[PDB]
Amino acid sequence: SSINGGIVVAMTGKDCVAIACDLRLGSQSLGVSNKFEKIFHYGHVFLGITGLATDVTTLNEMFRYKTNLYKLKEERAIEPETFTQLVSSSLYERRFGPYFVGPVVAGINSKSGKPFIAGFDLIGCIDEAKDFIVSGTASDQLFGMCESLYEPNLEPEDLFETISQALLNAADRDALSGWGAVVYIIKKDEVVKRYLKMRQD
Amino acid sequence: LGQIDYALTAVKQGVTSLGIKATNGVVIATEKKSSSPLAMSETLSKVSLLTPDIGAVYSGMGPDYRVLVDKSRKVAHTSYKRIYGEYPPTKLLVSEVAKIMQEATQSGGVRPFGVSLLIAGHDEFNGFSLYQVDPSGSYFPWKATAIGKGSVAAKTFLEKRWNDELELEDAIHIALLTLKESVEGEFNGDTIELAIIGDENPDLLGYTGIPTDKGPRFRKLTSQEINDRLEAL
Amino acid sequence: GYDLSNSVFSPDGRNFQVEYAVKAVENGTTSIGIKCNDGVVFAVEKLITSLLVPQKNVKIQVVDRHIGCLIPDGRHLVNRGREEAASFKKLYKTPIPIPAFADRLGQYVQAHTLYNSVRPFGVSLEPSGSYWGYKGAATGKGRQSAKAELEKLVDHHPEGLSAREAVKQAAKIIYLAHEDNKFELEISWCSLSETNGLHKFVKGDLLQEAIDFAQKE
Amino acid sequence: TSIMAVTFKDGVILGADSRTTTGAYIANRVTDKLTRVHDKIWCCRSGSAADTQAIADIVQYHLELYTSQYGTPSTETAASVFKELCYENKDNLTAGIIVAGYDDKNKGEVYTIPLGGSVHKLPYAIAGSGSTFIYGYCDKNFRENMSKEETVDFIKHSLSQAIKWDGSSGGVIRMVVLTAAGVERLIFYPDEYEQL
Amino acid sequence: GRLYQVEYALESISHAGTAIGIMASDGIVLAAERKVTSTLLEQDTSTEKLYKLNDKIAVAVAGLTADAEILINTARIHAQNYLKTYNEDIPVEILVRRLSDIKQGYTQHGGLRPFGVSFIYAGYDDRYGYQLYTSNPSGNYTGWKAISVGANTSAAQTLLQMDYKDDMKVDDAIELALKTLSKTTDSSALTYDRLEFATIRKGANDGEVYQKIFKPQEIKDILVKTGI
Amino acid sequence: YDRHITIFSPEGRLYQVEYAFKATNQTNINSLAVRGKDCTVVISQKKVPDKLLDPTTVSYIFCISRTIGMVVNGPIPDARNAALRAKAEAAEFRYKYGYDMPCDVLAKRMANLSQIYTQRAYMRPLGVILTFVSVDEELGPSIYKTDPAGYYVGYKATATGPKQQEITTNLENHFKKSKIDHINEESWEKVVEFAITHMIDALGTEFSKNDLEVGVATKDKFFTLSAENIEERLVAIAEQ
Amino acid sequence: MFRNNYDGDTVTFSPTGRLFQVEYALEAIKQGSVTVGLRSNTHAVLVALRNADELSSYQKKIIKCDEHMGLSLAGLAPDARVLSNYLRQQCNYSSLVFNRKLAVERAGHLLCDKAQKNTQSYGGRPYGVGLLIIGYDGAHLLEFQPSGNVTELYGTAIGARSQGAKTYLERTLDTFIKIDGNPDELIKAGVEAISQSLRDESLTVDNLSIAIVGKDTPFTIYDGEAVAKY
Amino acid sequence: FQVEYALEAVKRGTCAVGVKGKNCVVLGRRSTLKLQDTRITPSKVSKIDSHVVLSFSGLNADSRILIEKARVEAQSHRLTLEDPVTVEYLTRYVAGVQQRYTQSGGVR
Amino acid sequence: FNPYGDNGGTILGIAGEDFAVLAGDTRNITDYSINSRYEPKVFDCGDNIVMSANGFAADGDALVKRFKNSVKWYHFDHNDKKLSINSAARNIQHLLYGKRFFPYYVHTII
Repeated sequence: SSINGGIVVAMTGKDCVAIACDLRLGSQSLGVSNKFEKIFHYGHVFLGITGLATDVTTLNEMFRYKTNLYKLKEERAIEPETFTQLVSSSLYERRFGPYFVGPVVAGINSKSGKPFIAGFDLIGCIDEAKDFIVSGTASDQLFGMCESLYEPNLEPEDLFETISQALLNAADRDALSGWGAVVYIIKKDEVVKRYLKMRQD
Repeated sequence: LGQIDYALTAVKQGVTSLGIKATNGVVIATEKKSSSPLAMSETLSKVSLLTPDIGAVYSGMGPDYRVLVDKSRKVAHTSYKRIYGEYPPTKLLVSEVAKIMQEATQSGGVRPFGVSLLIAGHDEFNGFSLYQVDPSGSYFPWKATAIGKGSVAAKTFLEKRWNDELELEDAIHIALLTLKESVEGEFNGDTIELAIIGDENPDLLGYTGIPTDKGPRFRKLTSQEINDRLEAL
Repeated sequence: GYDLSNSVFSPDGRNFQVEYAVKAVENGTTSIGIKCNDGVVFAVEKLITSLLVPQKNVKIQVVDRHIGCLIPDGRHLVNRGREEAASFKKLYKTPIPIPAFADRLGQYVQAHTLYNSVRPFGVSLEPSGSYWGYKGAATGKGRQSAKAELEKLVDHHPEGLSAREAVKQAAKIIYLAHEDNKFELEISWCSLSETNGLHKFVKGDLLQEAIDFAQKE
Repeated sequence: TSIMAVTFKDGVILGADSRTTTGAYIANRVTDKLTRVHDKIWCCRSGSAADTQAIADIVQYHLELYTSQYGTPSTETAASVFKELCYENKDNLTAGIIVAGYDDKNKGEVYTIPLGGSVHKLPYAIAGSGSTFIYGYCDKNFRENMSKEETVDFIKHSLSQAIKWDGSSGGVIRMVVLTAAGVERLIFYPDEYEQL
Repeated sequence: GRLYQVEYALESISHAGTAIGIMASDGIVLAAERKVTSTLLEQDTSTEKLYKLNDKIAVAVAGLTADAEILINTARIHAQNYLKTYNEDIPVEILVRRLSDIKQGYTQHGGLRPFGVSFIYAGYDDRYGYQLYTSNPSGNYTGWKAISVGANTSAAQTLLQMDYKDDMKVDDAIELALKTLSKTTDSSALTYDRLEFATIRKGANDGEVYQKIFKPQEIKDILVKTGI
Repeated sequence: YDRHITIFSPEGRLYQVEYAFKATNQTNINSLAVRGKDCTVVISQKKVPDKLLDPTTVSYIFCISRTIGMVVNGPIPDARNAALRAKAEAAEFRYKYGYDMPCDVLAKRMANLSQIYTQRAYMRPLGVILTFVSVDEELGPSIYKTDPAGYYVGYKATATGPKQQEITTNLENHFKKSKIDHINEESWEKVVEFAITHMIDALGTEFSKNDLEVGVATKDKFFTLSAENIEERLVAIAEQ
Repeated sequence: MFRNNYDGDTVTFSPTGRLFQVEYALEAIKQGSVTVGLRSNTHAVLVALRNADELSSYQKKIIKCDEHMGLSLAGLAPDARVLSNYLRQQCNYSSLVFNRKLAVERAGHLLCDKAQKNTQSYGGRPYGVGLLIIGYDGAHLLEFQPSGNVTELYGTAIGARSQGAKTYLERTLDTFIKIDGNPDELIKAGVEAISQSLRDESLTVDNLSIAIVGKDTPFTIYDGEAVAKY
Repeated sequence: FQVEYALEAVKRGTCAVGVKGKNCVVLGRRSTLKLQDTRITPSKVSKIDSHVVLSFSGLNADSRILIEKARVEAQSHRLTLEDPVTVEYLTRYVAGVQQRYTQSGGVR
Repeated sequence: FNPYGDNGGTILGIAGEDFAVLAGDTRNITDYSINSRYEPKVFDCGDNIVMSANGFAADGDALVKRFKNSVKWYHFDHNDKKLSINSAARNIQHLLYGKRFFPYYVHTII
């Protein structure tokens, strides 16, 4: 882990969520790709994975497999909480052989309508927070920026600015991140994806 | 004719049992048979809880049902729970039970189970549901149904009685009338076993402090409640 | 139809395969066991066919230095009992008690009556796996005369019998049982006094004395 | 830990301290190191707590099965079971056990299973980290036949010295007496044995 | 060298419900008839005879339900395995051949009853476009333009042969399927509660929404518009 | 095939378990189990016609655990097999769950084993009844009976054997008269006397100290009475 | 006519307690040729007498199991091969683990134990060969039947009109029992015994095989120009 | 019988002809129905690999298994010996597979 | 725990025209102590074949016993074929390579 770089941050607003990530992929100091997206979505739930890129791709494929089978069997899209439990169980199934990843789940429950964000450790310990979740090689800078900037009950327009500023300023202080950023603003029925202009790229 | 037809005959020779689904719940009812006053009826249960929201009743060979209840309880945790952190919906649990019965039918050197199951349950995004599982391994949803010995007359009465606006109390009343019309011996609260899948009961959870955690929807009526209901017939 | 395979219950609730095994047991030679004061004596008849060495055809066997016992079925049972006794000794560091050994043998024999894929034993511990404690035990072709003699001995000795006289009584009973047919006698001993509680074969002068006493009777 | 078991005229007496330490910190000060594996067969455990507890539970299960099948096991049988468990898994266990019991053999019986799984039968045995300081004393104040009160006093003096000179031993002194009358449990507090 | 078990399975299928699949120049239409009625049996058993294997392939069933469920679960697992392995949707022919091989294996080894189920596959891929297949217990799969399985196979085949064109539209195929079913059922008239419908069509925008399974209200509206 | 193996007959029957019910009566021994307010009594016939037998080794009563006892009707090999299995299960339960196995749980385990025997073709049923008795920590005096068909249930009182019908009828009449579910006798000796008197009245015969076998379950443990205790109980009965 | 309902498998008892398959396996020995076994106090010999046609060789009847023990067979050849291989393995184990030559009585016990397993298994078949085992020095002689029985005899004969040899041995027991120190005379006595079992058939250097083992004499097989009565 | 009935089932299959010449080999369909799509049709002549081709006669479903096994064996031989399979080796492998399937009961 | 040891000794095999010679020490030692002053190292396995394994005494004894057992079973299975010296060498090579990853710690001269 910590050889490819990458940072993801999720925040909860008023009837909406935001999830942003960097785009750098590299082999230690050398930069390889500036288009390596680390955010995926199944149904209406979004997942960001930091750490080893191979494990990120493997987990994305496995979770797409499981979510498609779930939709076929239950005739219903999976909710963020059930997906969080599934991810935690899958991560714990690899005890002593863990995937070197940091996962973060975001989304709005279709039925209840409230936002939901959560994070996972190496072996699938669920960390549910009502304000923000951070992951990556710049987690300390992300924690500082989120603690300084975040406010409860933010409109999507203000939430986008807050999360973008936090991500950009955290990435500018990390050597293994900052080759482009992408932000998802997720509402009850509409999702907006935006690319950010930043230095070093 | 094969082993499945013989198991169906054995089911037809068993005690009746019923099942009625209303708009806001499901009612299961059956009669306990023990032609021995020395034996204690309370030690034997014919309605078994599978999950806090799913219960089952049977007609046929008792020991087979006793083994199948334990198998279903184990499979409700091994397969769905401990993965998604919640109890399975009624359809998936019924499918797993039908898979168990199908494997019993198809396995060599093993005879099929001689029971038919009526499974009642509730789940989110699907409401209340009632299903019947045959010894072969095929399950069918029902609005109101009966099995066992006097199943033909019970089915006729249910067809003449069931409608779309039926409520839980009306379903209980109809089930009690159907049981009374075909009771083999003695019709009182100690010989009737009735359960309902309905509203969540916070007083049966056992603890307080978690607002999201709700009580079970399965509720087994006591002898006193059954006697009070019979006093209203 | 019910008697053509093992582990099949007849309409009255019987396993005719075990009954046929008992019939096979009833065709065997006589074996006698006498429970004296602090000891047991075993006696065996051995038919002579011809060119046969008169001394080495031993039918008596010992388990764990302190237990005495279709010949190949009996050999198989004795081997399994020896394995069980060795397992008990290794687990608990003490010689296996006689009731424990009998219970393990009974369980092993009853195992061979549960499946139609195996044949019940045809030895004597009955072929059904049943067993009990006895003051005197008789099996074989001439078992009824031996049972009558043992009942006579029990009536005549309400306070117990000595091992030394029990050997001679066993020899006499064996000769009386063989009297029906028209042979060698093997005797084995296990007593707390003359053997210190270890199973032994009684031969030499005492064997000759027992043979002479039986012949004079 | 300081553990001992001594045979006297009416049976056997087991004594132990009540201190369990994680490094230099006392995790438990009311530990009960006297474990019952049969109605009149008890064991004293030293070493790893998990290993000793697991071995005691397995021995208790085996002895219960033996009682169900055969009757009343002897103390030598329990010692043999302990020896088998310790010797088969010597590479993954750290347990020193003293097995003391009263039966028809009379005068009590004591067996020792030290590290490695060996078996030694002794009139009296001491074990634990605190026993090293009370060896010579116990060799100068032991007699083959003693009464109950004298044996209790001997145990109290030995364990008092062991607690005094060993920092890994402390707390209250717990004693178990196994006689034909049954099982007796005795507690001696620091205000009592710190003087005599 | 006839196979008696396969013949028995085919005879059993001949007594099952009738399914019709019609392929047009811009879509595929699947229809099925519900036969079981008890005045108390629930009709919300998800979809009784029409099933989705993925976002691109659908199947119509004629025969025993348990074998159908087993085969459909296996097909779904195979499709997801292909998607995970190659990051692309599985071609229809590959999945059809996989299921046909499973059936053939079940018709060769002793101790296994052949699957008494007939499948009608309707799929779409970028190699051949729209594809329609039929698979039987014998293990053979055949492509078709308009096919029917179940009870009145011969009459439905004749009716389709009379009134099929190579350039029909999706609505034309829907009307043809409805009229063919209405003229072959032994229940006088065709009703919405006894019918299951599905369409696989691609619009002007390359979205490929191949999951349109008709609701009972939609089936009733289509029947009213057609005039059945 | 349907007559020799455990499969359904065209009438939906099981003509290998009913034969086991027939085999349960190979012996001619009648057993009676009653329960007091703080005890449970089991009495069984003991027949030793042979003079070469050792009467001490003839018994149909087993001590499964400290508090649970069992009485078996049927052949002794199956009885001892079931007793060994029950003892092993009780020991395993104690090792696993850390507390003593209840009587009803053991009966349910044995009934499930019997059901497994009935459902698998290569295994034959055991022709035994396996009446378990105990004084439960939560329930109290409890009697639970099984059968080769896998069916088990608890009883206030029960009787087994070829002549069980008369004993059952007398018990039913007595419990109808008393209108209570047990026998009102604080001491278990009185309960044993009542059971012996009931068996004498039902069978219409007298017993000596060598014609009966008694087992008593209390809160402390379950134990089998010796011949001298049976003789003293018979003397106490004869005194009134 | 007279159909037997209890001779199908080896796991069914006759109503009188018989095992017909075991008896048939015993009768299978009569198919094989004649083998004769003697025993003195210092030596033991075996004499064995088939040829498919004039252009074929002769079947081997004597098999060496170790340097001090051997056997002869009558009946099914593959069963004899399996039993001889098992006995060789047992002797090898005894010589390797304990450096101890296996006793003949223990070998007979092992053969009986192995043969017993085929009479109770179902789906198999009992052995169809009878064996004559001879050992070192005192000298020993065993007769093994497929039923699982050993005898420890002075002498015997098995297979294909062997009753004449057996009667001759019963007559001349006291004569041949004490020919200690002269193996050749014991061999000649065995030759006369096997000649007593021949219906006018002659003995040549192609049909006769001999085996000898005694004190200071390892197990030795004579065939060909070595059985010319030299 | 089992082999004879298999041969009878073979006799009901579509005709197939194979001819060899000086430097070439020539390998030689029923009447399709009016509603049958022939755009996607499994050709009766399946190439096992770039130099060996196969043509079946009999049951098509059972021939698919043989074709798949032959292709897998050819690829395995190519990966194991670096040399593409010969004609006789592949024919012997197919014959061995069929002979193995004839035994062990062999209903078909 | 070290499963290997050294016991000293030396052996010498010389092949002539119609004869062979295998000579060896008789001293068995451990470190600086003499275990035995007379322990033969050269044996006679039969068929005019002599083999000596020098080094670890336990491995040498095991190899000698295994080779003699192989020779006796070869005589059993091939009608006393009188195993040749080159065949014996090949068989010993197979025996030694059988324990490729737990090798005999000996030097063999035949």
